[PDB]
Amino acid sequence: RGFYELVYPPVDMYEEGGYLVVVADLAGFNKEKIKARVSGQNELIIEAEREITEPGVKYLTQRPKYVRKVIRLPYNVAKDAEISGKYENGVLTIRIPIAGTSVIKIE
Amino acid sequence: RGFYELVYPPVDMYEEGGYLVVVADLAGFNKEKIKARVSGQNELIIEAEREITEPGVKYLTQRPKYVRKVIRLPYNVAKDAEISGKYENGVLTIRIPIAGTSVIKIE
Amino acid sequence: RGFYELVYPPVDMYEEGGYLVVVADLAGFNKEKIKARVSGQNELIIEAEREITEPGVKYLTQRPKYVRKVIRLPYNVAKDAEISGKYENGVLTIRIPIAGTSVIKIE
Amino acid sequence: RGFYELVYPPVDMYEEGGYLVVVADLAGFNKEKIKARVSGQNELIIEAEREITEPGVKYLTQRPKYVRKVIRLPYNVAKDAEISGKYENGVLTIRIPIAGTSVIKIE
Amino acid sequence: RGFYELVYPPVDMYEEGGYLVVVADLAGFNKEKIKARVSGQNELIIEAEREITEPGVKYLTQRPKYVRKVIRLPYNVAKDAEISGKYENGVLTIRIPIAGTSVIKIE
Amino acid sequence: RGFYELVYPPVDMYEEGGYLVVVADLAGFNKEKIKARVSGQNELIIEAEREITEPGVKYLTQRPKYVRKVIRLPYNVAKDAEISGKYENGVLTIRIPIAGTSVIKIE
Amino acid sequence: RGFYELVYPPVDMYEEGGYLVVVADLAGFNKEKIKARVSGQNELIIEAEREITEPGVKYLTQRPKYVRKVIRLPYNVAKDAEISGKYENGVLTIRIPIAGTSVIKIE
Amino acid sequence: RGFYELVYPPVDMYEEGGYLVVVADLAGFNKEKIKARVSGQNELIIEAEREITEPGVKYLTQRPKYVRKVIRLPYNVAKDAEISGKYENGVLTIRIPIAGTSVIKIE
Amino acid sequence: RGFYELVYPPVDMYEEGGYLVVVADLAGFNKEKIKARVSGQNELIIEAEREITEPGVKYLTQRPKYVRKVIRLPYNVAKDAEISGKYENGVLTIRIPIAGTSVIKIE
Amino acid sequence: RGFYELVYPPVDMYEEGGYLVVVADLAGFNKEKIKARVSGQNELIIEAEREITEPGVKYLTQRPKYVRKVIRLPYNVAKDAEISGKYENGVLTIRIPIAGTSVIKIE
Amino acid sequence: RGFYELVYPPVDMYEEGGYLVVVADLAGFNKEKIKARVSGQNELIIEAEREITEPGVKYLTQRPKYVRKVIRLPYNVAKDAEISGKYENGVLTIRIPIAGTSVIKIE
Amino acid sequence: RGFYELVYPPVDMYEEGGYLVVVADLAGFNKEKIKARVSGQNELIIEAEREITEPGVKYLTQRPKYVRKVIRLPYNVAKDAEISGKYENGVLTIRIPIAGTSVIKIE
Amino acid sequence: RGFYELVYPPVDMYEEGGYLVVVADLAGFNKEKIKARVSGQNELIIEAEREITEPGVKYLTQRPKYVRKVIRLPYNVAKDAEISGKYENGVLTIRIPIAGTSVIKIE
Amino acid sequence: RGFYELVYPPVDMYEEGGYLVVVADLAGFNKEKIKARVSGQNELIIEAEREITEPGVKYLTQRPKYVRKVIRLPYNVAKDAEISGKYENGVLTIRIPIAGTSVIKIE
Amino acid sequence: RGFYELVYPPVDMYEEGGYLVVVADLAGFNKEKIKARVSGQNELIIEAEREITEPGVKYLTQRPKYVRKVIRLPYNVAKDAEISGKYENGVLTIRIPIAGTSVIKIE
Amino acid sequence: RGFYELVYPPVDMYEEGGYLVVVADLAGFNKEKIKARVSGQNELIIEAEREITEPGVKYLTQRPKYVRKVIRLPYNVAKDAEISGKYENGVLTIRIPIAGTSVIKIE
Amino acid sequence: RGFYELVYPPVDMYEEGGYLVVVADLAGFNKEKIKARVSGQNELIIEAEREITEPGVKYLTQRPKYVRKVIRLPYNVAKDAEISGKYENGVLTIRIPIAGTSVIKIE
Amino acid sequence: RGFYELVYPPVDMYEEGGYLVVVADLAGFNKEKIKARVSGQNELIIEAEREITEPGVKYLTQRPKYVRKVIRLPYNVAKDAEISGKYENGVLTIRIPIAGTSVIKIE
Amino acid sequence: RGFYELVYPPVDMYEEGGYLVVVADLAGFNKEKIKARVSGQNELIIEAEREITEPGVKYLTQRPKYVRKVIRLPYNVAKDAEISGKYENGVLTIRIPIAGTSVIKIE
Repeated sequence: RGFYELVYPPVDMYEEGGYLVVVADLAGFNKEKIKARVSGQNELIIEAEREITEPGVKYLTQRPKYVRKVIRLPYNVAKDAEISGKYENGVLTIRIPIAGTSVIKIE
Repeated sequence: RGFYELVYPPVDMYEEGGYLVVVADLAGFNKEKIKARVSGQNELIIEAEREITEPGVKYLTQRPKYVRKVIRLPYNVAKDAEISGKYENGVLTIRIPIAGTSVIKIE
Repeated sequence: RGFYELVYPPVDMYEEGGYLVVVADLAGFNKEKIKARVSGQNELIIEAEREITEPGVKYLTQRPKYVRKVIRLPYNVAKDAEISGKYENGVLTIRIPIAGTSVIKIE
Repeated sequence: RGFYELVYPPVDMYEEGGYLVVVADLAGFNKEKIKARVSGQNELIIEAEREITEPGVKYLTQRPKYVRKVIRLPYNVAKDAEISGKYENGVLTIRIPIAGTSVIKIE
Repeated sequence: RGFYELVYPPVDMYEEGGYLVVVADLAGFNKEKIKARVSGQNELIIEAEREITEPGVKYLTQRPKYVRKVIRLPYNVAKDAEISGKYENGVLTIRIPIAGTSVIKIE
Repeated sequence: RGFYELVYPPVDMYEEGGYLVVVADLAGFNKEKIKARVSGQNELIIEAEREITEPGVKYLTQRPKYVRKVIRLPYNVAKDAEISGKYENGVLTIRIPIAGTSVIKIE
Repeated sequence: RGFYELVYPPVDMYEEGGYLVVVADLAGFNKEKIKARVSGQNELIIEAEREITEPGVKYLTQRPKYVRKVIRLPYNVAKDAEISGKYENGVLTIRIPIAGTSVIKIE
Repeated sequence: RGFYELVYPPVDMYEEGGYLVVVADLAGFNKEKIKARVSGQNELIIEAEREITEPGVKYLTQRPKYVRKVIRLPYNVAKDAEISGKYENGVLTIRIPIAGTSVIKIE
Repeated sequence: RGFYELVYPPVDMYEEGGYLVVVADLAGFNKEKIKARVSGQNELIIEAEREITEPGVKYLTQRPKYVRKVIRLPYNVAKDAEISGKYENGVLTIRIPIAGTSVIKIE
Repeated sequence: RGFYELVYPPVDMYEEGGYLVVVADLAGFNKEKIKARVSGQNELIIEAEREITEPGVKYLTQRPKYVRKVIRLPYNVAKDAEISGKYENGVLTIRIPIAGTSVIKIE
Repeated sequence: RGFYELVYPPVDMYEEGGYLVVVADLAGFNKEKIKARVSGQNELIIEAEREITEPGVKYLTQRPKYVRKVIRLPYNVAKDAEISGKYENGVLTIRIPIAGTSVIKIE
Repeated sequence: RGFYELVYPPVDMYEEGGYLVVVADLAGFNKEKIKARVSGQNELIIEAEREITEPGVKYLTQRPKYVRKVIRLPYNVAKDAEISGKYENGVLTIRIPIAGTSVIKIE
Repeated sequence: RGFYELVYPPVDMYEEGGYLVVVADLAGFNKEKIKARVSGQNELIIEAEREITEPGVKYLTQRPKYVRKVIRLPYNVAKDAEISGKYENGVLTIRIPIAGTSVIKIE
Repeated sequence: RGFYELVYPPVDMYEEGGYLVVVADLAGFNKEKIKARVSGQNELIIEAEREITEPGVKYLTQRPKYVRKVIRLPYNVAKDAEISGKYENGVLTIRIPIAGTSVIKIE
Repeated sequence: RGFYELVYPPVDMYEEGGYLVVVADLAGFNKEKIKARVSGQNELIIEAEREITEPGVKYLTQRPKYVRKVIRLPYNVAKDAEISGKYENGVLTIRIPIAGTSVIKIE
Repeated sequence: RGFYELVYPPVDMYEEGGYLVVVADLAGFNKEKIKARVSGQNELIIEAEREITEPGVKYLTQRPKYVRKVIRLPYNVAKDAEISGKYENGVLTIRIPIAGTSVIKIE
Repeated sequence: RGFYELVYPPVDMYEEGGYLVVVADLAGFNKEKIKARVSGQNELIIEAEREITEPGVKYLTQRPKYVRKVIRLPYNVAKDAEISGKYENGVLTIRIPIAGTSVIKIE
Repeated sequence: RGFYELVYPPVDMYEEGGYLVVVADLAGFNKEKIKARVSGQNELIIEAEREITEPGVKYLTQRPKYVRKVIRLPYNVAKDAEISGKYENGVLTIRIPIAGTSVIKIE
Repeated sequence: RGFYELVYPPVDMYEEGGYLVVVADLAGFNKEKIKARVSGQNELIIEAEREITEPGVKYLTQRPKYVRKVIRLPYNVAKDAEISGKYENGVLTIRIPIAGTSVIKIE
């Protein structure tokens, strides 16, 4: 519950041949109580929450219940398809359709 | 791979009726390639590593492959039993025997 | 009329099962001379004004006649329905339709 | 519940022909759960409280349940009459008897 | 030609019963060599230029030939009508249609 | 009415073959309600005023009604002739006789 | 590979009678391995990459393999036509359709 | 024409088995209007120039016409052979003879 | 005997339905050698003293023999009744009559 | 509950002829809900907790429910005997065996 | 054309038995394109200009085309005679009549 | 004789088709009492001196009798020919042979 | 003999499958006049010394005769075996037994 | 009794062929009222005290009665033998057994 | 030999019924190789020296061989008698005659 | 691989009766993969490289693979003879001919 | 006993026709337990002491028992006569003989 | 031996009709143990050394045994003749041939 | 003549078995035009002067003609004997009688 209500989550993204994709850890949290979403086509949406109220002595439980950090998207995508999301062992990865009419005249 | 080779993992500990215990996230990493350890009875030992080399475009993969942070123990325990460790969905929790002859004369 | 032409109003918002909602005080001001509006779907609009010109001695009337403070919205909503607004005893609350196709693939 | 447990209420006072008077907003709060008081004749007394515990998502409910700010009186009044107080739509106004033997010899 | 290539023009705007309007000086410059425009519905567009090359001694001609300063709009308007612009004696004023479905539920 | 009761007008001057001259903008203001003057032969005199009291909503009318800025003259002129002044479209220009016995012995 | 992974490329743009245009160097890089794109109609998109791994001694190869710098557009254009791009000898120039209904009422 | 009359060109050098070599970009500029040179055997000489005078609106043409930056040589070479220079697509590369009697007694 | 001749005692107060009350620790000190008092009706009074002269080696006896800290009262009380005081196990609590004619006209 | 969750407890220690001893206040807390302990032979261990949740008006209850502060021991002792502890009226004193083979060769 | 548009010219003045005089360098500039003048009787006036537009490579031409620096006069002189000026080899000297009724009663 | 024993002379150089050249003012000083020189082929040499001892009142004769400032040469020249120097009206210009085997392989 | 009596030696360590190991330079010094040691199982021990008294002119002999720098060990080892040390060509490497009962319960 | 209750004693130590040893002044104090000790094998223990209460006028008696300063040991020794200590004329020196199995494999 | 060639010796002085006296430590140094003296009647004189050249390993021998610090005298004495000096166990005390005609007219 | 890519190597130089000489450590690196050189007669040249890529756990391998630091020479030497170099056990020493016509007229 | 062991006494001196004199307060202190003196002829001597050990509660007894401050004399006097001293009601004044051969040749 | 190993020698040079010359003190040092030299034609060479090891008490012997300070030459000279050097009574002066072909074309 | 009119001369002093002595350089100055002296018995006296008026070009003659720096004496001497002074080759040394009744009672 430390300053960690801001610091998390982990940043990770790249590209899958027409799939921008994303990655970030999510341990000890069902693939149900999690929430996905859509926003302006060029922004991030992350919410969800569990509850591990400090039990015994409670020393330095610098571990929250839910955090959030927006991060506008590079060149957007094509808001209409399906937000292909997933999760397993923590790997809370996704998928991006990625518009084809991107790389116009190069020559 | 950002300054995240220091910042992670998540801090979380308390007590289980004679079991100090611990908690910290571990997503996308087998309960095998993980390593536990013993050290002076009042310190921390954490290592292990996977490998998700940045695939496609690689934007800001501020997500390492392995990190570590030592944290001496309160009043130690009783180094002799078994380092009751575990893991599932990220929850890389443990168990502490906790010595019985702790709270001496109070009155 | 103090630096209060910036400081007010009070911040308060949450969620009503598909209704983002809002709250904020509005004392001594009719539910007529108030103004609502629409803007970019992800921003705030607040105007209106009364007039309590300092009467007698006028000591430190640090209380304005009208203020305003924009605050872009989380993930917008679905600009088309009706800006369900209200007011009574000061409670200048509202309602938000909130799009249903929000939380896409979680698993 | 933000730093607003100090910032509010609104400052407003003047004079009503022998009635110093006062003004300050009070929205969403009965004219019952409100409290008035007397103190040394040249100070302020304000207390009371409701309870709008953050409902749903709870974003930035920077709106307390009860605040207070003392402000000594100019030249006091004549502690004996009745603290003519009132309230409606937020306007939590009052009345001051104001002593008659104030402006002594001027010429 | 001083730091004046940034400082000018003069800020002035208000409202005309459903017409946001604007004002700003424009001396020594035809109502032809001036340029108007449209942009994101919530931003400003100002360009145009003349040429009074310093003649004789040229002392401190801190007066440019053309300047520009963007200023996003309050709540936009309704980009479709005509950018009712004008000019005379310098008064480079305009007109704004202003959408009617602005002030929704007040009560 | 912003800090613009100081910043304006625009600086512009040079020379017209024995006519130092001057230039500065003047939009939305008659060539009547304008005032000229004489002063010590090496200083500036500028006054006049109109009145565009903020109409509707009044946002940021950072445009005064009258400003002034003195600026001593280079080598003065020959206070006796006529302060050849003018105005049209804003261009509030003038004319300077300029003394002939200026450039004395050069060789 | 110096701080040059940010510093480059060269800024250059102007206008071609209804064609905003752009310019910027691109030496030692095919007109194939380059990438163009579309984004929010008022932003920049630049990616592409080669590979000149430091050969011999490798002294101060402060020259990257690929860089990027976004720069929102003035007043956008009309996203629908073709991103008329090109390249030769480094000159990585383009073309902009530029909407005609730009300069509305001037008089 | 920005502070770019200093910042450019790009730094790049290494070794070609007895050929120190060099690299740096040169787009939009003939392999004729370019100039090479010799100097003290341990310094740099770079000059040349084209001319793309800002055409239309001219926004931020932070792109010069000619720049220069000296950089003494490591251990010089053997000033006598030929300054094997070249150019194509921007790659303005060169060649260095490199003296053979360099690495004297090592053992 | 450290900077603790100022730092102590512990702050604690609230209300007992017409009894403002107080709380603050008092260990190793008799309920006799303690002193209570009255002062202006809106201030604090605390004195008393024992004596534990550093015995043996005397390391960091950062523990005084007597301290004091004044804290004016909110709205005073009704100086006339009895300063209902007490003490046991350290708990040096008290009682306040609290005037009844406090909360005047609320409506 | 002020910064007092650190500041307390009071420091006091000396020696009792082969008994280092300790002293520190403990008011309003049973000699049962207190906790003692052993740690590395040269450190401190202090925990326990009650609960006096602010009752009525709650002004400045700058008094915690539980605090802790470690302070390594001088030359340790001889961890094996019994942590002779006690408590009464707040006086939470202890006892130390103190090894006899301390003061070796002096002459 | 460096900061030299201020720094120059050279300061030099003294006295010639009733002739204050002046001195200052003037190379590469005709005794025709130079300008002299009169001003308030206690100030300086210096203007003129040639033109040596940087020819070839233009390295650091820190040499202007025209500069000016005012320097009020000691006790003035007697504005009426002739500004006895001259020039040769750069030496742009002058002459001052100097009033005779200067040194009044000394004894 | 002010800080001018450093500040002067005036910087000016360029190129004359195979003649780097130089320029710098020299007033009130013969084309004899001046000194030229040679130095390392890439440095400057300037000395000489007259004498204008402050005559009369001597006010602020911030004008030296002789100064000097070194400025290494770009790429040197070909030390062997004649330091083609000159002077007239102040203009203390020169000439440089400039080596022909300068611009080696460009293509 | 410069600040180098602290700066050296070179840091280098890793792991050899159950052998933590170490590395650090040691030139111009016999594999005899060197000293190894044991210390608390989690610290470093380095001493030894030669002697190269500055011979001739002695310029900047910023080279000591002996240095030392402690660096506690990660998790210690198992102090009992033999401090398997060595040396050749400078390479002053070692070997560590490394306890086997290190990585306890992982799953 | 000046800041001298920290500053003293004097530091002095070296080695006696397998006897680390120590040195430090001790004037005006018996070889009886002095104390020696054992601690963790790698730390220092120093206590003892006389008493020279300032007699007459007492000027700047910056001379304490007892001081202490810990200084962990290099590589410890072999806690078991006898703390060979002494004292005479002030010289409060000692003796260290020093373990023989220190300098392991050097070659 | 650290900064201890200044810091030492210990300050200590008072009065012995007509004997100002002095005190200071002197360990490990004969009552022969010490030096006393006389100076201006109101200043200090301290010199002497032994020699304990660092023997073995020499760690931090922050202990000099000789130091000195002057300290003028209060009201001097009566330079004529004998500088009654002594020493034993370190105590290097002295004696002062002290003039009798000191305390003149008090009443 | 720490900041050690600069810090190293060790400085050491003197003189050998007509041989300036040099010294600097070189452990773990063949007398083959090292490189020597000549440069301007008054500078340094040092390059070469091995490769000890961090093996196991890789803790703080603050040891590079190759470093370099230039240091102009005192009075040079006489570039023509042979750069008498060597190496053994790390000792990467050299030899300097040293010109004989150095110490000219002394008397 | 506050910082008053320095601040006091009061400065006061002047002249009595050949008697420099002095003045300063001395309350609550006999004209016996006071001390006078002689020193270098140009310095001050002040000592004496009583004893008012804080009695009851002892609040802020910022009043010492004895203080002293030296202040060299202007031009001394003639050390030989009698230190004419006195005291009464606090006034601890004195007398100075003052040498007659002071004011030598004036004309 | 103070910071004097940098500060000395004394700077002194001028010109002897085609003999630049030099001057600097040299006391207590033979005209034999002194050294002269040649270097790049435009730099300084100064070495030599005696030895006056502090004899008796050694107070502040801020007088070295040998110092050096380089100072490149104005325009060099003509390296070939003889370094005409000398010395007597300290005066360690010299002589410079000075090239004749220095002052080229002046007119 | 630089800041050298303070910096010089060289500090050097010690002792000659009852002869404090002194040393300092004195080049280029007769053993006649030098001045010695006596002062308060505990201060320094140094004056004398030659004259080497900068001859030729005069570059940086940072060498004065005479300097002086006082330095009170340790414990004075015995002002009565003869100021045994000398000089030769610069060495301007002296001699001190040194009082015998210096080192009084040591034991």
